[PDB]
Amino acid sequence: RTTIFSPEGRLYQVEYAMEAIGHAGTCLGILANDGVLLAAERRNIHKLLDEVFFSEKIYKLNEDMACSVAGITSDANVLTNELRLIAQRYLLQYQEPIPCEQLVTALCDIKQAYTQFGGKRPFGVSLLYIGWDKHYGFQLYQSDPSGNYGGWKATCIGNNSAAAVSMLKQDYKEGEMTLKSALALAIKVLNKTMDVSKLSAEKVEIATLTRENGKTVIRVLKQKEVEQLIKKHEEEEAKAEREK
Amino acid sequence: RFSPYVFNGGTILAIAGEDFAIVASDTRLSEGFSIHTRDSPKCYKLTDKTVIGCSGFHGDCLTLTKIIEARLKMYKHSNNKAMTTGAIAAMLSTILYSRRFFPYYVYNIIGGLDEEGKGAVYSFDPVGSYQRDSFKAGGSASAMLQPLLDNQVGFKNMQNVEHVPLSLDRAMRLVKDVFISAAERDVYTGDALRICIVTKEGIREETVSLRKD
Amino acid sequence: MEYLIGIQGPDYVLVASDRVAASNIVQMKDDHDKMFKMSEKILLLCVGEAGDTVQFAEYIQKNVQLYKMRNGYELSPTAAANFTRRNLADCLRSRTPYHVNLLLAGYDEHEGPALYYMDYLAALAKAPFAAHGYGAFLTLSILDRYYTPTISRERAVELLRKCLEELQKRFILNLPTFSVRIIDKNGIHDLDNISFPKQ
Amino acid sequence: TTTLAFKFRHGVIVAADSRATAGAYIASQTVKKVIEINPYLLGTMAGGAADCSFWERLLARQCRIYELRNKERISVAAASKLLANMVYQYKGMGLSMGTMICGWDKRGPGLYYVDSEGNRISGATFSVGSGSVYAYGVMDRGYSYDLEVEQAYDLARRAIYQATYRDAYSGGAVNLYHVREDGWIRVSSDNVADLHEKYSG
Amino acid sequence: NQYDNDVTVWSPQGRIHQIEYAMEAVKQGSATVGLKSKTHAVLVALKRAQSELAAHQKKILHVDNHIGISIAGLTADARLLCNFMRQECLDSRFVFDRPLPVSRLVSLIGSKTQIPTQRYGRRPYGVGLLIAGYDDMGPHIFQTCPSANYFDCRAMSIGARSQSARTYLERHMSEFMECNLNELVKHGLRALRETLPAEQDLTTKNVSIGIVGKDLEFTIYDDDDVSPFLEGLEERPQ
Amino acid sequence: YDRAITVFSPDGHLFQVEYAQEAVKKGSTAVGVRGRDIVVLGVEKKSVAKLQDERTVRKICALDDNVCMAFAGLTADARIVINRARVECQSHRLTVEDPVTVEYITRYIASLKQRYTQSNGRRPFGISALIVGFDFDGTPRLYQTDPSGTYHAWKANAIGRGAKSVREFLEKNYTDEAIETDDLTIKLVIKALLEVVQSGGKNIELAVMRRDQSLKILNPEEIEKYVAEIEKEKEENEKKKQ
Amino acid sequence: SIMSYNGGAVMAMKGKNCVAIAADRRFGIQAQMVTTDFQKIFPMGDRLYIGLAGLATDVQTVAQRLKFRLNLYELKEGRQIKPYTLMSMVANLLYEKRFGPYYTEPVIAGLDPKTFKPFICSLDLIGCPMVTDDFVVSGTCAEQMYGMCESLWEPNMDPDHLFETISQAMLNAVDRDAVSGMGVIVHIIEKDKITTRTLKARMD
Amino acid sequence: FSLTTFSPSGKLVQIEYALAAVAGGAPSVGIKAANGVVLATEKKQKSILYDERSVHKVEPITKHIGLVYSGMGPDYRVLVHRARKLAQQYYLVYQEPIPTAQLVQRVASVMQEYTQSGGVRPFGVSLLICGWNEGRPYLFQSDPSGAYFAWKATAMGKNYVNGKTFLEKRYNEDLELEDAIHTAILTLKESFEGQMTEDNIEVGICNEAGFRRLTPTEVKDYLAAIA
Amino acid sequence: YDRGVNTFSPEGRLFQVEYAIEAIKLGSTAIGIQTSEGVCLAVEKRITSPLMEPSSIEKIVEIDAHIGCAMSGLIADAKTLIDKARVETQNHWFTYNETMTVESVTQAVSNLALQFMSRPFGVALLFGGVDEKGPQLFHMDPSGTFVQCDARAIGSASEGAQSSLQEVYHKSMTLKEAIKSSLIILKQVMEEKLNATNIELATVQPGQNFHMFTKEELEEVIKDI
Repeated sequence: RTTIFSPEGRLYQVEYAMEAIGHAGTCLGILANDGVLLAAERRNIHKLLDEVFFSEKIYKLNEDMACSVAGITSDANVLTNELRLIAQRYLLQYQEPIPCEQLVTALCDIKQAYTQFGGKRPFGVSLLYIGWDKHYGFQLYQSDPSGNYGGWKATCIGNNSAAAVSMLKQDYKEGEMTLKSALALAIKVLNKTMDVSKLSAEKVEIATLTRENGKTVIRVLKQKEVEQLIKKHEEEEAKAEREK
Repeated sequence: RFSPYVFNGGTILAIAGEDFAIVASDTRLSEGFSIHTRDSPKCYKLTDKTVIGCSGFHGDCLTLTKIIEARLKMYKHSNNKAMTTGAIAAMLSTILYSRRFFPYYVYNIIGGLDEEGKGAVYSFDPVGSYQRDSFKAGGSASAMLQPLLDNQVGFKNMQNVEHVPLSLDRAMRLVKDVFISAAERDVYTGDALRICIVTKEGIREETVSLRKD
Repeated sequence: MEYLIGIQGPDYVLVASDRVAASNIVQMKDDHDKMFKMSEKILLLCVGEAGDTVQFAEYIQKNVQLYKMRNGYELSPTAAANFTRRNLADCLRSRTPYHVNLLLAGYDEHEGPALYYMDYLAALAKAPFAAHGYGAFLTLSILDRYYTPTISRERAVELLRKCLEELQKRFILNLPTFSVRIIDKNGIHDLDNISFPKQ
Repeated sequence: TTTLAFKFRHGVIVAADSRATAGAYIASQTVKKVIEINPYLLGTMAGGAADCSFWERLLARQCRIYELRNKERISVAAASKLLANMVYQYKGMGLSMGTMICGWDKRGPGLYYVDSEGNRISGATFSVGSGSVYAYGVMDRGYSYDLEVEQAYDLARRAIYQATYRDAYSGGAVNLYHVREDGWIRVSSDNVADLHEKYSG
Repeated sequence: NQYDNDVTVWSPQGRIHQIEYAMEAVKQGSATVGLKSKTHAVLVALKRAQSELAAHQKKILHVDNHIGISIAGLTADARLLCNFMRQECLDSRFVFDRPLPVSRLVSLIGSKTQIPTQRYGRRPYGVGLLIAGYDDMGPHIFQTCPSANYFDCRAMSIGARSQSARTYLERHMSEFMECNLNELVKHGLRALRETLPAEQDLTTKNVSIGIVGKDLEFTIYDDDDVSPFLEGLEERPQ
Repeated sequence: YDRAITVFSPDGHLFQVEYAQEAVKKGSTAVGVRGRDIVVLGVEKKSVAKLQDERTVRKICALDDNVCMAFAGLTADARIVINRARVECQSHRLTVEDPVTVEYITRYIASLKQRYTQSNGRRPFGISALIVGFDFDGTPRLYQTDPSGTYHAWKANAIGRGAKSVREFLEKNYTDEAIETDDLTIKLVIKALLEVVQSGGKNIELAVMRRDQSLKILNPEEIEKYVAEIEKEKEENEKKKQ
Repeated sequence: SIMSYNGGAVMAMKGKNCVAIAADRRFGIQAQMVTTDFQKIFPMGDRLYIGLAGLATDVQTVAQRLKFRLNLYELKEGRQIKPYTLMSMVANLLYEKRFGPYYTEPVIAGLDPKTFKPFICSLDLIGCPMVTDDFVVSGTCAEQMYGMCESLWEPNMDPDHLFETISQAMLNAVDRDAVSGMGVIVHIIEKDKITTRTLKARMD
Repeated sequence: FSLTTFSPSGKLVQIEYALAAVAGGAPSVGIKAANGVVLATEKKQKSILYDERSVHKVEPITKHIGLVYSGMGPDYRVLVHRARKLAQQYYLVYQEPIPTAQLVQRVASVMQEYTQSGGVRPFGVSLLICGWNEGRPYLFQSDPSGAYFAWKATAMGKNYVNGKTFLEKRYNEDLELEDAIHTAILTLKESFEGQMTEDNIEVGICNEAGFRRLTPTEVKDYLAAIA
Repeated sequence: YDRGVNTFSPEGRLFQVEYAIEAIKLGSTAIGIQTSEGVCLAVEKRITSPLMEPSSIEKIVEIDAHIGCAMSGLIADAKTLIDKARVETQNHWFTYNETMTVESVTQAVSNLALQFMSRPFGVALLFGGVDEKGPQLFHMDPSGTFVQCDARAIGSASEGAQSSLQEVYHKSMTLKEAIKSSLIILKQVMEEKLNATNIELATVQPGQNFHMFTKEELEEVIKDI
């Protein structure tokens, strides 16, 4: 149980909830100067699945924020409603959008209380948050099931996160990262990590966050808009095989 | 419509001395222009050293004394001693402010002995503001008794006088003289005069008749 | 009754207030201050019932400073105004309603100066100038007469002085001395007090 | 009722009547309207005597616990705001209190007026009761922060005397106190009939 | 063996062992004796000290002007039940202005202590009481048990080594009725003495007495007020 | 009587309270030194990861103008304790207009932690806190709080991985001489943090408070200067004079 | 009266494939004007607006608490709101205070975001909707605006004429109400554009 | 055993065992044609005494939403009631009939309420929720975990794998509501251990006109491999 | 039977309550002595580092101007019970306007131990003060059992200290002599050099309030040892 320490000062339910995320789909984020994006993989791959929704794993929380999740999905549907309530409570209280760190603190204060108060299970969900505010600009955060958030410039959660992290360490070009550069890196990291090869456009989900005339924008790239990103990858690594 | 109060008459008096304390009262109980009974004393013995008088609405007079009697036993259980006059007074001050927004319509006078044998008289309002005094009157004729006590005990507006301390035999005659006169002008002051004297030897009682008109 | 006055300019917000607390007929204090410093670039001036003013204003300043502690940066004046107006309005149909008339003044690096008027019914409105009390009826005509949006600090203080001379002439109460304070990009500054040698 | 208090060079003076009244009848003329809250704090009584006494005894109960928990004597401002926030939770229910809190702390001589309505003001001169307006005049023409101690005593005594002369619900004795850095000290208890002789001829 | 760790569990033989174990906590306290004549009721206890240089534990408690108890078992249960009794008697004087009978108090005590025997999350009261009182039906001596049961008694002793006192009382019951107070107290003291070793004897320090009667409120005699009652005891050999 | 419940042991121990201190023996080292008009604490850094914004790894956290705080142990429990202390720092100015003192809020935090050792269904806060600050009368203060709800006052202390080795350092070194100026009070903390550090200087973060100033976190441009001064004063004394 | 403590005036009027909405710009206590740029029309989406006349506290409170619900709605939902449904949301919001009522009488005007047919509605302070097909009014000058819209309104009106109609009604109505005026603002909303105008009005 | 407990692998075991109770219930088919949705299931009795016109595995929630399940009928009758209440709450607030996706969300919330406390077991049912909103058909699949999936066709219960491969090899778009019923009955005929009668199955369809449970006559019509 | 406070042993015992007693011997030792001139309290501090300010180790405290406490055991239990005693002593003043006796403070503080909070308090306390009945010393135990004592020692070396007090104690002593005896006993149960920071000492006389000794007054008795 979660209200019990180990002799070595450990909390093993909090570690098992964190081990319950590698079973979930891979989701990464990439920060840039022009914007910030997310990239999830759709393990819901089947000939009879419909895909009615706008997006299955990218959830919009505010006019200036979205999130992606990995882990237990019921827990995600709980936390995504709580996030949307926190944002609107801040708006009602101040009539200004909530910054992209107060929301993460507010959700992590909920996640911390489940590791501490008797008969309830820690949320087996990690999250990534992308958003804009008038204090620090474009941001990217990463929550854990223990109630620990951290700011990042590029991170990955879920299956094969430790490999995408090593790739981003070896290909991120801080200070010179546009949004086309970030998507070109995403299509690479998400192809050198997926078990199913060739990276079908049906098997991914991408969202970009940008600004236009003092308004925030959160779009979702369509199928044909991602086919181009894929086609401009095998060409790129076919040229890195020409020089034999 | 239903008003929860009614004035049942009553008059009470207390005088303190260096080795004694008196608490007196009439015995008439009234209701408007009628008379309920002519044997209903307003004095109640609490301890061997302490006596209380109660005047006003009679239901509160009955409730409050029972509350006091139930608190004395709890004090004795917890502290293994009987209470003092000042402790009872300070406790009653809180019991009365417990009802600050629905008060006990009761005019109270405590009379007993200090912790070195001297007299002690504590007079209360219906909401618990208390005041140690040498003599105090309370009830319907309170406006009639206190001037003569101010004169014949405090020696006020009297020059070149012997400021003699009040002995018990003088105090008792004085106490009888004031009710004999309050029964002539106040219509609530009635049939008998109960007097409870407190001394180091114990507590006595005396009944003296008044006019039944 | 008590008097507040506020004036907004292109790069500043001037505010004043009387320094009088009063029992039935006598003045109990002449060194009184009705301003409450919420932040380095926000003020709150409050008038109303005796206890509601200090309780309400202390609550708001603590809940505004707690923002700075938790988050590391200030609240805007537009956000503090709506926090104040949300807490004044939740309490209105309750068992503890605050009867308080107040101004709010501040400066932000992005939006510039701001002045907000509020009534005891929690209706927020930003204006270029504003007043409270029975002196408003006299001193709002002078502001409408002589105020311009490009008014400078030195002329703003002269307009204020005229507004208070009109109180000393016509107003049925004394109001002998006044606090004066100004806000700008460099914070709050306690200007010299506009007094009147009545006695 | 009539009370007054002013703070000057050598601390705070406190004076008061001794009369209680229920309409036209004079119930008591030996009332102690200055409440010894602690050995280092003083109160006054004006309005509800039962309200003044109860809530200031409750204030004492918290001041002592403060001193025990923290091993430091409370301030005058803190002692005043305790009482104010306590009597603000009964606003409109019908309490009547007007009382000054007097004392010396690390900031200096302190004087604070607290009302059941919710006022809480710091000042150098205050008077409360029906006879307050008759004391304000004398105490205003006769004030100076550089007063001497006996002069301050005389001022307080004569202001209470002149207030008792006019007001009907004010009389009896004049009980005068003096707040210092070594605590407070009771000075006098002077009948108004005595001072009548000396201040007439 | 394994129907013992809870009071809500029966055994295959129809027994609750936690209650039987709570009854064993009365045998850990010092011995008390209770007895009654037709006019008076007496409790005599033997007090026990923790360190030699301390005061003896108080064994007899005042409940009202006509009821008093002597306790053997856990101190905390006794302190809770005494405060229950005191308020139940004050509640009777407040309403009816009469003293509460003793049968109607011990019935309430049983009704109170029956709950921990049946609901889980509460411990059975591991204290036994001997209750001496006087009402409109004469003197009474009541035993109260951790099993939520209670008995009306001519006399009784409870605590460690109380079978000796019980054996003594069982063969002198025919005298207690017409005994005066001195003889009754002496029978109690002798029954108590029968619980000691032959080494020890009764002393002012380790004897408390409680008496109630028609013209006598419940009084307690502890240290030097006991020496009248000790004078008269035959110096027993062994 | 063994692990897994806060009941007791035959020896008279509560092991779930010791196992929480064992979590405080697992975080990063955090030291604190009390001077006359400067008070300095420093905390080891958390091994940055080449793609992380370190603006959010705040180990040192202010509670009011006069009081500050540094913690070791669980990172999330720290945030709740710090917010619940920040609230009380303002509720204390509401209840009485005076500001707060260091012992008041230390006592409050310790009571909050004590409250979580009383019930099952509540887990103790797995942190300690060095709570340094100022007062009226300008008396510098330093306290240390453990999960069990115990608080003491210290001239200098340490918490985390390596506190058992920094305590010996400060035992051998802390005197009235090393608190002559502010620059000597800071060099002591630098040398103490060096005893567990990466032999760097970029793995250090120090803050200071004066009777006048508010909290002031240092930049590496001064940390490097202090560390170079300390490296020079040790190249000259320990080596070039022995 | 209550709602006359602050004043106000709101009107809505349909055309053919368009709709209008108008309000005065004054904020004042009983008889004193404080501010002349007070908001009383609030957007609730593109091609959908709402207007509020009554007690200003309740205006701001209702607008904020409705934007709360609308944002949560269109987040859970994946679609912008229809006017018929905003009407019922407001009705529920107001009937929740059936004995603590907000002192407002809203006016809604919009176009359905698929077929773009116009909609206009009115509600009372406890939420009885009123879906007319000509015009709706709420405020202190309700009779004066009924009298103008009854006489000037025509069934089919292009925006150039609808603007003139809804302006000449509002101006001549608020010019006979003492606590309404100090400016008039108008919104015209079509499938392709939203036009917004402030008008030359009396400031007495 | 316990439900508020993770395994070291990071699995919730009682949820996995509640899905095993779904995997052993009667089969249920679901197909989403272009102009409708079909729901079909096996309603077979243990004797000739059971009156089959008294209980229903196909139930309506509204005029335009309907249900089937695989697993436990007692658990089904709770979620039927809850869904019927939630639809009416939505109507009471908005005066619009609830969309088929919001009901699935609010019902998975109910299924998730029973996954987080101790002293409660999850539901032993999965659902298939058909609808017709905004001129488009819908079909979802709610699970005891609190998770839902939108399908074009699927099968739950006994032999839910071969019954799904059959649909993968024998289902496409450009169908209509009558070509899909034949396919659903053919997908049920795989597991039918006996002669399929009009009373051994139960069928419900949704379309522009709304949801309707077919009658035994209509079942016997298409049971002849007709349409 | 060992774990849980709602479980009786076959012999009718509560082992958790006894293990709460055993938590007192893990605390340093304290001594209290009655005398007709007053009461004394004397304790060891057990400083673990020279860096900690030993004045932050509250092992003797003021409950009121006429009652002082000395404790041994868990710190949290002690904080709770000391706050209880302080609050009760002032509620008594508020109601009755007099000083609570040491017996009644002890009685009221022991009533919290009678509450299964879910755990017995792991702390014993000595209460020294002056009443109408003169100087009084009391001892409270985790079982809520309290009794008047003439001399008592609690804590780690309570056995040897008690086995010495029974010899050096008589009911005729003075306070200066009892203070000397207490420190002589304290000297013998310490493997650290007795000094004016390793101990506290307090007294409560009739005509004087609670008074914790200073370094000067302490060294001026350490010298005559």
